[PDB]
Amino acid sequence: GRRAACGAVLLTELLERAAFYGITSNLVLFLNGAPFCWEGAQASEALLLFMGLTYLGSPFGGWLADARLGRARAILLSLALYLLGMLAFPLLAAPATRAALCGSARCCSPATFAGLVLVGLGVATVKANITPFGADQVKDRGPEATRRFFNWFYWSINLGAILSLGGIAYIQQNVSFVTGYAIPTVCVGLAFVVFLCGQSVFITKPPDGSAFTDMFKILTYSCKMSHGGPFTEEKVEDVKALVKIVPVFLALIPYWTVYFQMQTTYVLQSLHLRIPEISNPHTLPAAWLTMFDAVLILLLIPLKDKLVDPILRRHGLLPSSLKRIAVGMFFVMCSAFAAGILESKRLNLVKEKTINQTIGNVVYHAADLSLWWQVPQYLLIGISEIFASIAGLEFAYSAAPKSMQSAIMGLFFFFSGVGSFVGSGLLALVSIKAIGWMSSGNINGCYLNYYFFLLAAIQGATLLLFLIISVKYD
Amino acid sequence: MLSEGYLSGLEYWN
Ligand SMILES: *[C@@H]1O[C@H](CO)[C@@H](O)[C@H](O)[C@H]1NC(C)=O
Repeated sequence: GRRAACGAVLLTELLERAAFYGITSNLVLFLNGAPFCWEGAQASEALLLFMGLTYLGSPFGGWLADARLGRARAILLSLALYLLGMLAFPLLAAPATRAALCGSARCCSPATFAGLVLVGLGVATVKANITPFGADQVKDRGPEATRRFFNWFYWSINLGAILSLGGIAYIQQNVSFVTGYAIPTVCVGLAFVVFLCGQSVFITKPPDGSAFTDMFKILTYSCKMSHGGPFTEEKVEDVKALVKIVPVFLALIPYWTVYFQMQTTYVLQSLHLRIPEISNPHTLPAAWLTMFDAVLILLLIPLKDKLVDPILRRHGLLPSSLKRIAVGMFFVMCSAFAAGILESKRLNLVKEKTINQTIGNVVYHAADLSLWWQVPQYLLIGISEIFASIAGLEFAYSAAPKSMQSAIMGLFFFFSGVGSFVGSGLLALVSIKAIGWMSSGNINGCYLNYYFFLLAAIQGATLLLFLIISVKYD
Repeated sequence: MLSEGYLSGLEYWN
């Protein structure tokens, strides 16, 4: 009956996530190549801006879907734009057609910026709109049907990301870039075809109107006021609740900065470490580290929720949401410290010994030290993620009315994107000639350890301020 | 982020 509609949503989400993670994983290696004479800092900033845009356009995508247009039509248009970007990327990667784009230190900046902008907007709208759509397609049956559907959605997202980070990343790093970038385009084309042909069997609703319009109208009109202006008391109470919720995300911003460093600068460091070779010369993909962290997250969340939580509740001593957020930020602190220590050790070691390794088309003068010592940073990032990202939304939901979902998620994604933008801005600020931290794709002449220590220090200041505020709050 | 798969249906105890 409804399996023709739920399956289409599941498949579309799987293909979309596979394409997105295929693009994001090997973008730093792609830009730091032959067609583009981009440095490490510039490529890291570009990928950080791309991720920040993808996560910051989500509230605007939701407002576009709800206030006007529609939900299904918004997903369709976003998939069209995202496929346009997925056609822009391989046409640029192929040597033959790159001449038509940019034949005559950013060789093809306009094309690689237009493609990134279009992909970011499409991904933002699809990510903001697909989950309410999937919930709507099954909400009629009952809570248990929605629970089963969202178990399937959880697994679909995980397998999409894992299959991407394994296969597409391996192909892009070792086999070629044209095929490894056409595969996500084929995935997006299949997703678009599935959604277009599956549109007739979908259950759609007219545009209702998100709470963002009421938020902005109240803010422009304006403790606020009750039953004095046109707005009702319930809307004012909801806006006050959201204002009370915002500071948690405002404090979580540096957390998301350090998190989104995961596959921007940690990947660069991994490229500049000694990556093992797994074939007679196919090196290990640099995205397999974040794939391993994702596998750890999948293996641990059921483990956590089924072992730690039940006995913790039975024996007491359970921590509140804010304590879990603080623990997550402390683990982020430790991850940044570990990254700084590793980078300092690598920079001290490379002063005399360096081995030339090739990863794709470009040759990296890596150090002797092995890649596997970077595992603690990724493990700490994953543990901090499970401790903090979930607890933040749990607290926000516990402090918001039950009628305001998809607005908590919108603000959460918006502040995550703001954190990514802040990280990119900090990298650019330390990239100036006044400081000269990264004013030397080789980062051996740069100072990445100082940048990692700065991230750790700002995270520490934020954590101490958060704890001092939370003592009074609790 | 890698946790958004779990965060998508958090209210349903995903
Ligand atoms: C690294 O590559 C450069 C350019 O090919 C070369 O001059 C240098 O000898 C290489 N170093 C090592 C250690 O292979």
